[PDB]
Amino acid sequence: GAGMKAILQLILEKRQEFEKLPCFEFVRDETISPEERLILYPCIAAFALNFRDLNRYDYRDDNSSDYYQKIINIHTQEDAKHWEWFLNDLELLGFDKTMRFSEALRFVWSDDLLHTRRLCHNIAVLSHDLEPVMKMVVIEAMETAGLVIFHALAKPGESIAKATRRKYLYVADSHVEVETGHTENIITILEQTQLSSEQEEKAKEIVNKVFQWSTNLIGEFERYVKAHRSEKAQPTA
Amino acid sequence: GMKAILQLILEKRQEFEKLPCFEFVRDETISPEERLILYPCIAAFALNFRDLNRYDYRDDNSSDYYQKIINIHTQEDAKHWEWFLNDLELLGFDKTMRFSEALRFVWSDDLLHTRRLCHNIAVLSHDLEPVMKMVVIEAMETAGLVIFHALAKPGESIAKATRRKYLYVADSHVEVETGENIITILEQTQLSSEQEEKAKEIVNKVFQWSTNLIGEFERYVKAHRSEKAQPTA
Ligand SMILES: N[C@@H](Cc1c[nH]c2ccccc12)C(=O)O
Ligand SMILES: N[C@@H](Cc1c[nH]c2ccccc12)C(=O)O
Ligand SMILES: [Fe+2]
Ligand SMILES: [Fe+2]
Ligand code: NI
Ligand code: NI
Ligand code: NI
Ligand code: NI
Ligand code: NI
Repeated sequence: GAGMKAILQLILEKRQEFEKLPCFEFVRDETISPEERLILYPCIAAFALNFRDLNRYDYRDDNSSDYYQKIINIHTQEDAKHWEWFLNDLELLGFDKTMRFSEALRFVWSDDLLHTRRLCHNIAVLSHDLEPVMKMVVIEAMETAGLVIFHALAKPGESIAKATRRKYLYVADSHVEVETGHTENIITILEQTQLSSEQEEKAKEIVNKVFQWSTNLIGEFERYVKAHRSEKAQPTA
Repeated sequence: GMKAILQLILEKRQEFEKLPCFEFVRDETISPEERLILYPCIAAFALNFRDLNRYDYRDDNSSDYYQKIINIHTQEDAKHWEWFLNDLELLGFDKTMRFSEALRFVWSDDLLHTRRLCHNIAVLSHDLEPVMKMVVIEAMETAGLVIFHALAKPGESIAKATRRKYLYVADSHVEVETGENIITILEQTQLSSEQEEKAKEIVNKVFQWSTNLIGEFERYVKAHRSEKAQPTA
């Protein structure tokens, strides 16, 4: 229908806005050392394990016989493994520092990482009463934002991986490629689905919110970078 | 109506109070440092509870009478996370560790129910009218008073033995938590049939999620029997 085609087109329009945010200009700027462009990496601590939990406990319904939910379960199973990759690159980048337990807690629950820490919370709340087809729209919008972020972060990440001869897993092309997926992708199923008028309206609200919340997270990354521009990652060769 | 909902909260409290974790915590034949082995588990909850109170309960864009008094109470409850960080240091649990060891601790599969308690309350609360939010908050505060009445027993024993001011596992926390109140307003309120059935669901959920957290605290103590508090004189 024109319903589903309007939804997928809205995700494209939001993606095109989202790709142009200042953070991503900065992350992509090869005239700044990759070490300085990845100074935002530790901020991901407020999101990456929350995302694991979103996939394990909010998206997944192991019991459902529903066609759409079974496809979600398969995809979420894989997407919930990426937090280990985050902790891998956290160490390689020199950001796995020894600190007091309270300093780690005060960092994650920083007022400067509120939108970062609440992105998966907001998605869980949006998703609580959605039928599987509508969760698929949530996941497609959220994955579209994710691919923009990690396509950008993989640029300095692959520069450091090549130079230090270390295998990066999270800020790395392998993450982008595995995430994109190539049994069927959600975007294939969505292209074969028609939405009611209510569903079409709910899908608009979903795409708008997922992109607004993702932009709020990126906003906090930009302000963290501004506060740390004299600092850099310290990868070991 | 309400009377039935206030009576279920007291029934749930009397059941909750009997959990094996609370018998362990109140056992004065066990050193208080051993009974507060569970204290660092509170890291997965205390700052989430701050956020629940700042962001999920509170609505700074409402004019409703019930929502106004909620906002007031959530203001005070949102300050106790600093007391948690105070007592963490006093008990010798503010350990130097890798950032990743802190993250792997809070996001432990053994603290799933502890970490998801506030999340579960936010999902439960997000579409509730304010009177029903008051029911969530009253049940939650009833469960919290059982826990902190028990924790303050070994807390105040260490506080006196070491002459340090404890703030979280301490009588002062139990006293300000308790001290117009929400219960006053609920006693004077008439629940429709539909609100009555939902208030029942809220009170059952708040106490089941709280029991699940307490279960994880008990399993933690058994899996870390060495890692007793190390307060200093
Ligand atoms: N790929 C990310 C998850 C992710 C999906 N969508 C996002 C949007 C914003 C930030 C992160 C994400 C990870 O493995 O952790
Ligand atoms: N008083 C607790 C909060 C609390 C209320 N109800 C609870 C139930 C379980 C655990 C904690 C709580 C604090 O300041 O952190
Ligand atoms: Fe990922
Ligand atoms: Fe409290
Ligand atoms: Ni996938
Ligand atoms: Ni392939
Ligand atoms: Ni109060
Ligand atoms: Ni809702
Ligand atoms: Ni352990």
